[PDB]
Amino acid sequence: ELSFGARAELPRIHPVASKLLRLMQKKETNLCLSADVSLARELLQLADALGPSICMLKTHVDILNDFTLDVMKELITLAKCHEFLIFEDRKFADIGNTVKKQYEGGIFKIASWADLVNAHVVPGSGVVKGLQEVGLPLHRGCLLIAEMSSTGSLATGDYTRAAVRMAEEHSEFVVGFISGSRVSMKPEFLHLTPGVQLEAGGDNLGQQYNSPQEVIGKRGSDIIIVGRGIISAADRLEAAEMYRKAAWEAYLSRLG
Amino acid sequence: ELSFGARAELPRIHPVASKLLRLMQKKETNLCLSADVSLARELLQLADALGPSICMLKTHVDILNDFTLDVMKELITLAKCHEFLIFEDRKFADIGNTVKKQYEGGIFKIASWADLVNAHVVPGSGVVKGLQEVGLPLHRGCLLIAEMSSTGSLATGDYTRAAVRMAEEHSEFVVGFISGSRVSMKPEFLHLTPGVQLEAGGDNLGQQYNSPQEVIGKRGSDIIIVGRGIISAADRLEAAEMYRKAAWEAYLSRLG
Ligand SMILES: NC(=S)c1cc(=O)[nH]c(=O)n1[C@@H]1O[C@H](COP(=O)(O)O)[C@@H](O)[C@H]1O
Ligand SMILES: NC(=S)c1cc(=O)[nH]c(=O)n1[C@@H]1O[C@H](COP(=O)(O)O)[C@@H](O)[C@H]1O
Ligand code: PRO
Ligand code: PRO
Repeated sequence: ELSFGARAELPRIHPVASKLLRLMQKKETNLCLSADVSLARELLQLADALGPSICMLKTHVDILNDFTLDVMKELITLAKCHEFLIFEDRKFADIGNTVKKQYEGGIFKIASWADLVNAHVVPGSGVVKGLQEVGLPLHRGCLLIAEMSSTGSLATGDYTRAAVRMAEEHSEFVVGFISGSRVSMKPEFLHLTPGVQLEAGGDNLGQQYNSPQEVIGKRGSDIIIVGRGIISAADRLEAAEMYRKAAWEAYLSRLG
Repeated sequence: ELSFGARAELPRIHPVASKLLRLMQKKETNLCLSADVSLARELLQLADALGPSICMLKTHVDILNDFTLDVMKELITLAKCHEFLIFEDRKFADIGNTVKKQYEGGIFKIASWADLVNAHVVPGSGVVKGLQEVGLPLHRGCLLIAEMSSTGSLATGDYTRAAVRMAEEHSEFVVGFISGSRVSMKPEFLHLTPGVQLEAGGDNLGQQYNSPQEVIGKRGSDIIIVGRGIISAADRLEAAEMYRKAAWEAYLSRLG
């Protein structure tokens, strides 16, 4: 097993994965903030204050009540200042012809500001081929949803294996996974894991939580994605630091 | 097998399904236009001209370059005038807590104007439970994606069976499926089938086409969803009429 800094230099590394792995190693963070907020001001205040603690900020542009492209300009300024990537959690999930238009166009112009997006693999590889027609010219990357954290997830067994094959066959654009565990044996791929809290439990709508130690240390993932464990806390900076230190130490201990 | 008009009266029918089945029978149309356009003016001009020919207009609000809620007000006026439902093809596809916010909120306020939305079943039943917390109070309906038209689709076998079970267990909100065929034996559920053209073929990004006769007549679906077969034609009204007559006669012949 290689450090994040060494993985950043692998021959087959994607440039977006390399940038991410280098800033993870530099900043000692493998935390992705899930900024599930409805106000641009709260999104930007979280990005500014927590930027030093995170490798990545995951957005849901479609729940911002006051989305504009200027908000995303201000977010990019903070991402460059504090050195983190922007990941729009769009879950592209249809035929290639449709997702190509959804990625480039409409009011959000996601490809113009998102370093990373994700896709469900259920439509077959056309979902990746369509996105890559927009994303490759713009030097973007994509994550494939290989496993899900929620009760009754169908992203298991042969579905997960199909996601891994699709990623490994589209390595010029696919840089990793949303997963609960290491699913690819190839170190060039990032594993990002949502469904993470320090305390045991879940929510009222099928979310299930595992700890940073469990998902980074035992399950071999690279990055934790944390929403409410941070966002609902009073001091979101302290909460982000607790999650960062948990995920980072779990990574160091596994690396040995 | 019951006519659309008789299915509209079934004891367990959802009110949105009943409204749809009644206007299908009244207008002799089982055609859903896939209005995959980037200009509000083109969306509204298609909705006005093709409204009499369609039971439903399927939107992708996120590819409209000039989306506003006023555009959706104008679309509702046309839907009421010409009697068709509005189906936003949002493909909700995450944990219940997230999709609840995506359905109600952000710039699109989808629940405020969409009679129908759809969801992928990959997250497990929490995707339906989250959407229904917004959709049930607003008397809306949902379609579950049980099969997909594209090459390499993973919506097969046990995945399709899980979608059918999830629909049948959430009948207060789920009114049917996106599928290639009849997948539920319960006549209260609608089957809507995309990947439809009069001519054989596909696209360059994994879309595959079957004819209205094949999917309504042989595969037992209720409604065809047609995009480019209409949208790319010079005379979109004539094209819509050809697809309407094809789907309607296939339905009549199967009913006997
Ligand atoms: N789309 C992805 S990254 C995803 C996949 C998954 O399996 N489980 C997921 O919780 N997520 C997302 O991660 C976030 C988890 O938030 P929280 O439960 O920590 O508050 C949320 O935005 C959800 O949409
Ligand atoms: N999301 C759904 S309804 C879907 C599921 C599926 O399996 N195949 C799909 O083509 N669709 C959608 O139907 C439309 C087909 O357009 P066309 O190929 O007729 O031009 C398009 O908007 C696509 O996103
Ligand atoms: O010097 C560095 O940071 C990188 C890490 C692995 C080797 N070179
Ligand atoms: O009269 C009608 O239109 C409906 C159709 C089935 C029975 N009643």
